[PDB]
Amino acid sequence: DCTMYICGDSTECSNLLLQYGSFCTQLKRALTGIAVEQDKNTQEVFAQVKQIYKTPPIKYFGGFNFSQILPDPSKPSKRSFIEDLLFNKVTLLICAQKFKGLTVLPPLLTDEMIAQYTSALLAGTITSGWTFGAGAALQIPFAMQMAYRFNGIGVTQNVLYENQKLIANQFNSAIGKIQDSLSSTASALGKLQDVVNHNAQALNTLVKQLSSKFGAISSVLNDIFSRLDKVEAEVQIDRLITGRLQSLQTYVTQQLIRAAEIRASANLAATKMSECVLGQSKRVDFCGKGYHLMSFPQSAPHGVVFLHVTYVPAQEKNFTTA
Amino acid sequence: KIQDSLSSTASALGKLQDVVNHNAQALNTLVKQLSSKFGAISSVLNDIFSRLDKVEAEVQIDRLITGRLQSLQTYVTQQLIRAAEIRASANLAATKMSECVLGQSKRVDFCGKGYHLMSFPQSAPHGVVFLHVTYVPAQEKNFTTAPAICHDGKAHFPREGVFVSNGTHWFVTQRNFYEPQIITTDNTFVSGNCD
Amino acid sequence: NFNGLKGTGVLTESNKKFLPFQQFGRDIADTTDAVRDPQTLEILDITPCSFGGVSVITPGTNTSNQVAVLYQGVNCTEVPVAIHADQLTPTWRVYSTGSNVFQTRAGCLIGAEYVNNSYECDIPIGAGICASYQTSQSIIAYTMSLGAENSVAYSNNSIAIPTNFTISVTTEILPVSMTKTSV
Ligand SMILES: *[C@@H]1O[C@H](CO)[C@@H](O[C@@H]2O[C@H](CO)[C@@H](O[C@@H]3O[C@H](CO)[C@@H](O)[C@H](O)[C@@H]3O)[C@H](O)[C@H]2NC(C)=O)[C@H](O)[C@H]1NC(C)=O
Ligand SMILES: *[C@@H]1O[C@H](CO)[C@@H](O[C@@H]2O[C@H](CO)[C@@H](O)[C@H](O)[C@H]2NC(C)=O)[C@H](O)[C@H]1NC(C)=O
Ligand SMILES: *[C@@H]1O[C@H](CO)[C@@H](O[C@@H]2O[C@H](CO)[C@@H](O)[C@H](O)[C@H]2NC(C)=O)[C@H](O)[C@H]1NC(C)=O
Ligand SMILES: *[C@@H]1O[C@H](CO)[C@@H](O)[C@H](O)[C@H]1NC(C)=O
Ligand SMILES: *[C@@H]1O[C@H](CO)[C@@H](O)[C@H](O)[C@H]1NC(C)=O
Ligand SMILES: *[C@@H]1O[C@H](CO)[C@@H](O)[C@H](O)[C@H]1NC(C)=O
Ligand SMILES: *[C@@H]1O[C@H](CO)[C@@H](O)[C@H](O)[C@H]1NC(C)=O
Repeated sequence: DCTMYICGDSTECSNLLLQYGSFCTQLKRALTGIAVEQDKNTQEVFAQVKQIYKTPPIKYFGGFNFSQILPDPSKPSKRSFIEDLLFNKVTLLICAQKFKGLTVLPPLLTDEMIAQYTSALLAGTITSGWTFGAGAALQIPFAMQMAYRFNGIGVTQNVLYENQKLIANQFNSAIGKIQDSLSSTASALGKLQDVVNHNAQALNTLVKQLSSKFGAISSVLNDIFSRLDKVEAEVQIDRLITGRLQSLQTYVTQQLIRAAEIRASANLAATKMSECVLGQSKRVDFCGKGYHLMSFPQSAPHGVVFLHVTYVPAQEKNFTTA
Repeated sequence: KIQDSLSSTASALGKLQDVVNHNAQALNTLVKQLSSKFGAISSVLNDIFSRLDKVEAEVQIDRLITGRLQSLQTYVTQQLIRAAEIRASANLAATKMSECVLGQSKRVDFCGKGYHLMSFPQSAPHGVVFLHVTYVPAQEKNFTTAPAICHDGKAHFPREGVFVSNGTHWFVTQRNFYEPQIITTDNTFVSGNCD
Repeated sequence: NFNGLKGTGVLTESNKKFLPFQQFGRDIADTTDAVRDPQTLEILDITPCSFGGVSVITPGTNTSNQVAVLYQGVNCTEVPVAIHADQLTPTWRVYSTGSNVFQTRAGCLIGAEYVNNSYECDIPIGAGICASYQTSQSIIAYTMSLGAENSVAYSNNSIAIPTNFTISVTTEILPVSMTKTSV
């Protein structure tokens, strides 16, 4: 807020603020543009589907076990088993001292709505392949669908059927290793941790900046009137308004830099979900490390987590060629 | 229908209209922002020199130079921000022309919604407009499929396509268009027994 | 003017635990937030009244002349505290204990009736609430709809194959440059 931050609840300063005038209004339109954008960054990623699919009750996908990523109806929140580990690993009177016009607006999409978009992506990518992202969704057995993911890598489809049981075990084993890996350490979620750390630290310096004299006689506005003659007191009070207006300016400029960086990262998650999730990518080292097969999305606070499934050649033998 | 879709609603071109609406809004604030006083006697620049002598006139004139010198710096900084996000959009339109227009794109949902065929560029004031042409499957049916076929105690796999059956006997088709074909040694390759 | 403390703000009864010679109350921003009243051992915390951001929901001026008011992050029974004159700069008292009040996660808005169907979002509110001007015309507030529900009949021996195609042409607009300026 313009008026309440610098000399809130003091009508003898509010009229002085009209001297500068349209300086603070430029700040409101700058901060309001950031807030509207944050509601579009989330829309571009999770809202790439025109339908809300849901998985059938039967959970026999040819031996593959998807129970760790599909939603759990037992929990009050319809979040999968993996998604619960993420919500308890990101740590966010602190907001009670914000009577200076500083507020934290709520996001347009509640966190129980984003989990519905993510559950639609998963339930449509295991029963219909990639065909739901380019037209009408067409069903296909999961056992046969994985045969056209090998066929795109360069390996014939007669190797999956002859090794279907072994491949299912390796997929199931690696999907349970992620659960323990996340709960083992705490530095894996670092990318989302400093996003909220930077915003919390930026506001803190803003609040502490109004206790500085700015070289004047006194920081508090009331005693300046009672300790200086009225003929020259108006010089000192505007000499203090400049600091509280420049300080608010540096905060806004810093946010404009951060918002562009997040915008460039929200445009990369939209591509990573269009190409890796809704199809198979031939770009190397884009959707993982190796030959790409498929991916699964998960929701995290102020972010998104992918689960790339790749193909890696095992032990080799020398040969002679012509 | 492209001509009539644009000519009906005028809100389609809002991506280019707000680019020119923002630049005009920034200059208007800059002009209206020199009517402030910054704690001086008056905003008129030569009224200070015609009412005060040289010894306290410099206190007032300096209070006005730095005030006006700070509204220019703010204006320049915002332009550096805006120019760095128009450039991030001119590097996206320079890629759509190199890949969607000058070739056929396999990246999905990059040059349209569907299977990309070919695109055409058109020019708009302070922008570019692409006309993507895509391919979308129409009504479909559903059949019964089988991973392989055993004939002489040996499995058979499709070279390119799927196995389907219309109820009585089987066929082999494409994956993106129902064109049934008869099973033949040409269509299939053999690998191992069928147990 | 509590022993040389000057400011503005309502005085409320507080129960913080001071110490034998602790008079002032200092907050994070180094501003007074508690004072020991002279002639008494009572402690009072200094805070403004129920305050925050006031937002106005409206269609175009030409379409209609009706508005709805949303108070951000306030208990919906703490808004009618200031229904008086010469107490507030905003004296529009018919909007405080007025029309159908509905409480959201971002405060309660007054002047819009909550329907319990679901459409697309027209004017965003927050936490999954949107508002629109439908029909007899009045402003309504509903919950967003994510889209049409669907289900795929999955099976382990069933496949679907298209038998026809359609061709569509789509547009896409991108800015490439802006105006050049010299000063
Ligand atoms: C599934 O596809 C098969 C193969 O097309 C269908 O069987 C076919 O049915 C037609 C209709 O009777 C047969 O055509 C007949 O051919 C004889 C040949 O002399 C002719 O004299 C008749 O007048 C008639 O044209 C065709 O032979 C037959 N295919 C085979 C291999 O025998 C079948 O009806 C389809 N099932 C469904 C449910 O659509
Ligand atoms: C998929 O894997 C999960 C483990 O992540 C299996 O759940 C376990 O099942 C065994 C035997 O049924 C129990 O002893 C464990 O207590 C279960 N663990 C958990 C965390 O639920 C699940 O059974 C597997 N899917 C199928 C179809 O068997
Ligand atoms: C595939 O769809 C096209 C239209 O999308 C069908 O073409 C139409 O056929 C009817 C049949 O009398 C004509 O009246 C229309 O004029 C045709 N449309 C156009 C644009 O020419 C076509 O018949 C369909 N094919 C199949 C096998 O169903
Ligand atoms: C009046 O407002 C409506 C939208 O509320 C708009 O469609 C119409 O063009 C406006 N008329 C004017 C600005 O003359
Ligand atoms: C508002 O206050 C009432 C009175 O205690 C309470 O029942 C209600 O839950 C409050 N609304 C909130 C906390 O959103
Ligand atoms: C929907 O209508 C009103 C909306 O407030 C509500 O009180 C009522 O119980 C609801 N009825 C049904 C059938 O959902
Ligand atoms: C498909 O799954 C059902 C349920 O397990 C099973 O009874 C049936 O035999 C399966 N079909 C094939 C072809 O394996």
